[PDB]
Amino acid sequence: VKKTTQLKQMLNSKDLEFIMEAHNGLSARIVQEAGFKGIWGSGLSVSAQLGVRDSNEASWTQVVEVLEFMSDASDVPILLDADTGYGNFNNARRLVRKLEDRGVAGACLEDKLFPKTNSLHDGRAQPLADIEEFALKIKACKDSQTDPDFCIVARVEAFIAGWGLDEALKRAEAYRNAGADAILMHSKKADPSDIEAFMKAWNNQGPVVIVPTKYYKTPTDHFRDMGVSMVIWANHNLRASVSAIQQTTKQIYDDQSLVNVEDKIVSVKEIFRLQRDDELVQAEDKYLPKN
Amino acid sequence: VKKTTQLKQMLNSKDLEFIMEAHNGLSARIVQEAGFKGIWGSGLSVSAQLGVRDSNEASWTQVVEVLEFMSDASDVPILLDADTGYGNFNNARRLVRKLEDRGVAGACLEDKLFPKTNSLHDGRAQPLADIEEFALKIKACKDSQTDPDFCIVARVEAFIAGWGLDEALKRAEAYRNAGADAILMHSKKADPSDIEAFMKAWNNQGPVVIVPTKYYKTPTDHFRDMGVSMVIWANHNLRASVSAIQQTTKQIYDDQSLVNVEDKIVSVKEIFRLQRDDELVQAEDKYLPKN
Amino acid sequence: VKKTTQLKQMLNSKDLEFIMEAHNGLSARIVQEAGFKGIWGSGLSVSAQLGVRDSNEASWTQVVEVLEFMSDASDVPILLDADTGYGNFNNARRLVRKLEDRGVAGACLEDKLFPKTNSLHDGRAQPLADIEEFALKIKACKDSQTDPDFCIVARVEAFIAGWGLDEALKRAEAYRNAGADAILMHSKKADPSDIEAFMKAWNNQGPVVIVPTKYYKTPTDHFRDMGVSMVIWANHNLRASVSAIQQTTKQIYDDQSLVNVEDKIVSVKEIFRLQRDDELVQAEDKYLP
Amino acid sequence: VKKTTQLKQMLNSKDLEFIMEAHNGLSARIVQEAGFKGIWGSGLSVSAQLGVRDSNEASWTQVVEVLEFMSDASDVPILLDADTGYGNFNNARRLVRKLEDRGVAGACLEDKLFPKTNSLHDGRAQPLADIEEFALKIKACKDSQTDPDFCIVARVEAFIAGWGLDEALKRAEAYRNAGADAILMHSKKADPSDIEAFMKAWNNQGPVVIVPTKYYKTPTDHFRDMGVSMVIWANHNLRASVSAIQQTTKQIYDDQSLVNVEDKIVSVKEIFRLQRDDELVQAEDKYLP
Ligand SMILES: O=C([O-])C(=O)[O-]
Ligand SMILES: O=C([O-])C(=O)[O-]
Ligand SMILES: O=C([O-])C(=O)[O-]
Ligand SMILES: O=C([O-])C(=O)[O-]
Ligand SMILES: [Mg+2]
Ligand SMILES: [Mg+2]
Ligand SMILES: [Mg+2]
Ligand SMILES: [Mg+2]
Repeated sequence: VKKTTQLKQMLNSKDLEFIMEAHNGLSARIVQEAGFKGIWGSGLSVSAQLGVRDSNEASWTQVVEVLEFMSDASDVPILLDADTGYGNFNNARRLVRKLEDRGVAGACLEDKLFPKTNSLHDGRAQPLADIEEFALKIKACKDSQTDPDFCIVARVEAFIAGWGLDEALKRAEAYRNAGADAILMHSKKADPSDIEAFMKAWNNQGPVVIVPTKYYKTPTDHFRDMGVSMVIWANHNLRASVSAIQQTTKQIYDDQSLVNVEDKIVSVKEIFRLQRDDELVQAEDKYLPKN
Repeated sequence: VKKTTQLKQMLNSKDLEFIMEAHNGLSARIVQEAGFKGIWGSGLSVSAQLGVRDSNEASWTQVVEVLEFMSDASDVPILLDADTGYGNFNNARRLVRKLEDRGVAGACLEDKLFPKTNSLHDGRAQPLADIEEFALKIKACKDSQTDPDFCIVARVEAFIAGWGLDEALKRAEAYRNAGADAILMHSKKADPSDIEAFMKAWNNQGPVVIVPTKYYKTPTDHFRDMGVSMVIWANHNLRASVSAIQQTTKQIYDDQSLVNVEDKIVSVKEIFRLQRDDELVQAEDKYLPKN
Repeated sequence: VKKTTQLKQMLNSKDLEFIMEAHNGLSARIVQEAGFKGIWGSGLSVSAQLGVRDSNEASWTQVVEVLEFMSDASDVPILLDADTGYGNFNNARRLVRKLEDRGVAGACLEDKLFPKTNSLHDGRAQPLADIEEFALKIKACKDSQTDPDFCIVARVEAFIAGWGLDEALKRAEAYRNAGADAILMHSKKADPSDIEAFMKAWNNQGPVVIVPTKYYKTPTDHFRDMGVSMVIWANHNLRASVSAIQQTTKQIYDDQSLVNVEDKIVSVKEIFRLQRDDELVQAEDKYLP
Repeated sequence: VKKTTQLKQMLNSKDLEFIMEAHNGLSARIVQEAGFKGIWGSGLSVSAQLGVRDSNEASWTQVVEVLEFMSDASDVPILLDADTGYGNFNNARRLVRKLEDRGVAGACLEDKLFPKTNSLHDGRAQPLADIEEFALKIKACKDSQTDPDFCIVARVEAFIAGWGLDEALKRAEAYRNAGADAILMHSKKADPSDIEAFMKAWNNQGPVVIVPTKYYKTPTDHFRDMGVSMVIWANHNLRASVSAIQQTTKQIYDDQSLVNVEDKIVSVKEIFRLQRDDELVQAEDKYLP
């Protein structure tokens, strides 16, 4: 069934669902083959892989293109981390159109200003979007959809910006009232206190998504206990990939030889396998003169 | 000094030089920080990361764009693996122009047909380009350069295609006579016999580059002994990166928790560090109203 | 209604249908407003507007992005002139999937080699693709489409390459048998004799498309009499735009004033209307708090 | 000679210089052939030709790729109309580095918010950027260029936004002090009174650029008398091209024939000449074995 429908069911299941980050077509295929039911198109990981910062440096179409290759390499839905929507309601609704066309399942937008600053920094400025304004941006995206199953997740940055539960709840309520398919409540505390607080006051008004990067020590069953609908593992493949490349590059640099890595890395045939080279081999058998 | 000049010196040093593969801006930065003096813009790794095959599926401008992000993230030269030049002499000379503009240091072109098939496959067809034709393609690229230090490496695929030393030498001689900055002699044997054979007959007519992926057991000092000018570690960061992502994704998938990977992967701050987030922090200090 | 279907109906209709060249989003929208039921995404015109040659210099993705903007600005189908398919069957089938996703209604592939040379050149070598290979490339595109109505037009360049009816017919038959939704029979003659001979020998095996650029004085009812399914007006909007820009630029350059061009060009409000600025105005009243 | 230098000489010259709007590689090459010494990479015209609005819908990289093709097709400098810089100082400085790499000679940034609205609209809100912030954005672009001759033009939208000379002058002075190579003072009046008043109060602090679109009946020598350094013909080639396409399409649509357009548009050989096909012919004799 449609990737959009797959993601919507997930956001709406009372069951706790999990999406894993991917940041390129290769990693999207890997996450798929692992069994994950959804993919998180991480804004940080996509910017990082390109070698730029997570501050809207690469253009929205450069992001979308990375996402197109990812969509093509995967059968499970991708929820794009669309930052603040790359501009106003009009830039956001144009983004949704391009997203739908590429097979991307949903877009997550955070209530800050363009260009944004990664939520994980401390001390940095985290100005928030006006509430009525942001809600209308959420509504324009929903209003503008062609496929009714496409998802719009509204990310509340109130705790991240030093505001309280009061603000967090007003904005979550507003975004939900504007048609958001789920609310992503964010927090950068090493514990889940902001989340516990929010979930308690929310009174299960709608599905809630969380990103436990900072409070990763919290047992997952606690999230189930709170009634969270989905958890996003945000940037670990990007992070694992950097450890590997630094370790590998240093070893080859030091040895001036491949002997100490050849057996610690996937083979060339595994690469060809993940690129689905065999399919092409079938196709050439069928579409090229035998002689 | 120019990245082009840096690469040219390397190809011309009698000293054995080493370039390491990178396939995105993040990995190009990592290879740089490791001490490598050059980067191999692997056609396989760039296609693989995008989730496609190494058969000219992504367009040449999609490849060039990945390469632009890589160039921007690095101070050392990048030698692009330009497949067969993405078409005829005209498609190749247009490519050189775009390459020079992006700060890419050189392009390597192999003597096969567009679209190509990865040299590492066995049994697959590996038709070779006509010799006079290919040589003229090499000359048009050199002829068409603006920066005289830009490098054109001619990759001979004769051994790869099942031909002998005789063919390999005629084509190497032709490509060198056409102005190539070095000849990349290829082989997929688990030993360096084709290379030993070629080096013996070449009589050090010009610089020779090799890719020891398949005969990786050969001691590097043997290459020095043969008078090889450069060695290319072709696809190991891509390969290390896939092992890491598969391992990481499987662990999180199984645990439904981050506990068993958080300490096995680079931190978020290391990510911010490789994106040079601090530079931006300086810049905002300088270009944004304090209040 | 659906673009691929609209284009497939036109190729299959008994009546002579017409599509007009557009080369950017603006020209596609003008073509639609004029009433044309389809657009020819001219390779010559897309390459020319970019300032490059009709020699596969711009990549296939740069062509596809121009086409995406064109598709976004129109409701009628666009038939892309996809040269030789930008490489082999695999390059063609990847292109078909991207075109379907961007809303393009079909692709037209010609039986020459990558990179190609424009058909209108006199004396330029026009090496033809092997018949079997090209027919397998057509079948590949057909086998790979996900919209059953997406069309694939196979263009025969035999007459263009200096060959005869024999070659042209063998080629057209192979491609049709491969599954082409229509055959584009090409000729650079100032008369329609190559087309007449082909139409006679064809026995109406399937829909035929033609491009009267060089034999334009031929009365259009004659094409109808021949059973021709579609005519393409191939590069006239591009050519008209160059005349217009060349004139306006010269005028302003000479006068160092706009007084003599201001009354001869459309108003800025017309540009806004063509850009659909009123739709933004309506969205802004809903969504700008 | 070098494009950035050529553009910097024009801004600094005492004489009234002129640049003409181009919106794609083809129009840039025509503009150059006409003799113009520089090109205005119009935001309105680039967006319009794509079929989208002048509201930062196309991304900044899509605009930059149109500009790259334009730059590749011309020897004279292009001044890009870069709207508000496509975001904050960081988005502007990244854009400057890409423009330098693609051969673009300079950027023109206006003191409004991202995403912007075209200045010519009547009644549309035109919220201005904070003076200090915008001045720091200009300084950032200046601090970040690697070619010292690359130009940065700061556009003052005060009059456009409904403000007075006071606001317009404070803004122009801040930006100039920030390092702008020239100030573009804008007005949508049918007369040049806003420009006259500004020029009087300016005391020739630095080069001023103007865009006479709405006050075009003003005699050009009057701008010279005012000490104006450069005039931009902002959207006339785009507007001329729409008139031409609209006419040609209608004609062909009505006639279902090319006989009445064939004699009114440039030849296919002219398109080849503009594409520089003869250069390919010369390369093919050297390099095609
Ligand atoms: O960018 C990301 O991964 C995020 O915001 O979670
Ligand atoms: O693509 C590659 O890495 C190669 O050819 O070595
Ligand atoms: O490019 C074109 O317009 C053609 O081939 O007809
Ligand atoms: O977009 C344009 O042409 C302008 O602002 O002048
Ligand atoms: Mg993010
Ligand atoms: Mg390769
Ligand atoms: Mg064509
Ligand atoms: Mg503008």
